[PDB]
Amino acid sequence: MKVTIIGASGRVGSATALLLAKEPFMKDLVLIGREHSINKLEGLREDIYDALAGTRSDANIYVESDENLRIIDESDVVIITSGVPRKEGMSRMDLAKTNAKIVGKYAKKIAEICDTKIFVITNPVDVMTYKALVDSKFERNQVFGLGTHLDSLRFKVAIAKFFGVHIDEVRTRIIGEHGDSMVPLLSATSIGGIPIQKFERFKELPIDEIIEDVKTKGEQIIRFGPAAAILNVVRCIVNNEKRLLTLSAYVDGEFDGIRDVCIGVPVKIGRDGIEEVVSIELDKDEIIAFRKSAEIIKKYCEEVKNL
Amino acid sequence: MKVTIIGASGRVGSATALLLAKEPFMKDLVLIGREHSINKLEGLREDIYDALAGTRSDANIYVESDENLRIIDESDVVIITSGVPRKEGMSRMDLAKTNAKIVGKYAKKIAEICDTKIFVITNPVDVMTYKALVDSKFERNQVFGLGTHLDSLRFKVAIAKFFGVHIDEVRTRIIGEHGDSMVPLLSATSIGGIPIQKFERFKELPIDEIIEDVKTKGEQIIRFGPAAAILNVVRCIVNNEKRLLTLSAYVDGEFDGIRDVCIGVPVKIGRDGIEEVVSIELDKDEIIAFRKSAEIIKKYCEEVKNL
Ligand SMILES: NC(=O)c1ccc[n+]([C@@H]2O[C@H](COP(=O)([O-])OP(=O)(O)OC[C@@H]3O[C@@H](n4cnc5c(N)ncnc54)[C@H](OP(=O)(O)O)[C@@H]3O)[C@@H](O)[C@H]2O)c1
Ligand SMILES: NC(=O)c1ccc[n+]([C@@H]2O[C@H](COP(=O)([O-])OP(=O)(O)OC[C@@H]3O[C@@H](n4cnc5c(N)ncnc54)[C@H](OP(=O)(O)O)[C@@H]3O)[C@@H](O)[C@H]2O)c1
Repeated sequence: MKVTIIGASGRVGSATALLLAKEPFMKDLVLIGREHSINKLEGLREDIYDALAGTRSDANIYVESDENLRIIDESDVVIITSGVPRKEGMSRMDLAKTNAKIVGKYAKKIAEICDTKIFVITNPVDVMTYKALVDSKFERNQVFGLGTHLDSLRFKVAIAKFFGVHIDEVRTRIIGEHGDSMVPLLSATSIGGIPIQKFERFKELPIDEIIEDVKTKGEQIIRFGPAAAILNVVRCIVNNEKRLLTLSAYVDGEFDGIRDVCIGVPVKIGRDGIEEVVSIELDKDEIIAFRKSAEIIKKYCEEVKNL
Repeated sequence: MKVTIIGASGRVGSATALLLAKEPFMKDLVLIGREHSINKLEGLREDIYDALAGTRSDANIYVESDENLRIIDESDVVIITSGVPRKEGMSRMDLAKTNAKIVGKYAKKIAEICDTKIFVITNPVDVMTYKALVDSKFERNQVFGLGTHLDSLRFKVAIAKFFGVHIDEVRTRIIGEHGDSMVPLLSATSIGGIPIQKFERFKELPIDEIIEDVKTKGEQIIRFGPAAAILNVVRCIVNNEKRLLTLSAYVDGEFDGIRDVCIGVPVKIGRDGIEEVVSIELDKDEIIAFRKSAEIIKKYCEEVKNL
């Protein structure tokens, strides 16, 4: 497999690089950064080679600037983590427009070289995925974003802890915006396969407290972080696993009254990327909240669309 | 951990012995058989020691006849696999009474030595678990049987195959008798956490064909067999995992209109054995079928109770 990471010089990009390099299916790993980052990337490559020393890995690591993307040709997946993180003093719209220009430029440049899958990590992820889809002109199954995948895993841990059951027995998910308008799907939450609604303890679940925790600490490491979540999706693709993850994907009516937007939703993932957006009936409160979330995201998409 | 297997000279007993010996938590493994089986058991112990050669395992393997069970003292769990298998030409009642005398004698002899947990594998498992509970006079959380645990795993594989999703995304179970009166719990079957009823494909699920397969091939190896299923439960106990498996356990009203019988049911398993029988509302057809199944089992229990 060949993977390119644009934004490898950053925190999440460098962590992801280290994890991917250790994978048996990894053949060619391309690390892209701006010209002023080459020295740092060369340092990262040496660190990776040291970590791989002793093993029989035959993976090649490349370091290149973003001036000429010829090197990304034939990549199975291109991960974009370039972008300015949560600014201490700025609005989400300024963040959206600022990163829209970064992700959009890379999406357009990638498409000039080859057809491939784009995995967007830069925030606001749902909006950046949409912008990447628009500027690349790729098919809807080829562009997606981390979305609420890690948020849903965090929620899983919280529920398992509350019921006192093994983590494996809990399957849940959060859809919508990877932000304050996320929607926990209690109608699609099972414990040992049993609907969570069928437990008397469900009545005492601190849903509000738990969600508050996911909204503010959702991108933090779980005592497993963003890097591990990204590897999870990459493995699902190269191994054609067919899992029903929750990622930022393009929707066009799968959920009545929701179209022309990218937003966290259940999808079946495989070697062909988003092989399908799984549409199911939601409960009254969930659909209302989901529409609300989609409306918030649609506004940002409309504002960065032409940038 | 210390485990005793009574019936280790048999097919499932010997396979289980081999698997358990390789576990890191295994300290003392006791193999019990009738006097005429000692040579075969000594041969099995040599085979196990050969398999363990090269590793740094510090497990001790003991071979003893069933004349003096002093050796089982302090066992964390005693697995009983002794019994006559499905006779080519005989009724289930004859099988029940015949094995009732075997399992019951061992349950009584074990209780004379120490208090411990008894894991019953001999068929009819639901009836043999009940007989072991009655003759040992142990608490209801200390005696249980494999039940429909492996049947439920087989059902899981069939459903995952039909929907074309990763095995991990499917959680289901079958309750009732480990026999022809088993009851698949579609109301407690989720795909990616989503109720199976919410999929359009659910309408075309060959439930009848699949169940027929589980009823006749349920004890066969899955391309994972009985031995692996037993290790699964043992690991759940020693590691206090808190999984919601489906085992043969004593029920006393957890499911309205069902008591004084051992039958496959959802239970939370931990270091203390059956820490609780999970009672939940079943759909109309499931409860009717479950009561039917319990009535069939109750008849056998009443007939072997005093043996
Ligand atoms: N969804 C999630 O779970 C999640 C988690 C963590 C982070 N993120 C997001 O992903 C992005 C990166 O996070 P981070 O913590 O890794 O930040 P960061 O490490 O401090 O830096 C990211 C890095 O951003 C690139 N960059 C910055 N401005 C650029 C520009 N104008 N043009 C091209 N590249 C530019 C950098 O390139 P140079 O070094 O070349 O300047 C560098 O690769 C952020 O938008 C953040 O919100 C999302
Ligand atoms: N629930 C499941 O998934 C499952 C799967 C497989 C088997 N089983 C059940 O477990 C039992 C064993 O199966 P199997 O295939 O292992 O049969 P088997 O191998 O051919 O023999 C079992 C062995 O049974 C013992 N035994 C037989 N008659 C005995 C008696 N009168 N007193 C004491 N021990 C006696 C044997 O002792 P000696 O060698 O000392 O004579 C020996 O340990 C059967 O009842 C079978 O139905 C259940």
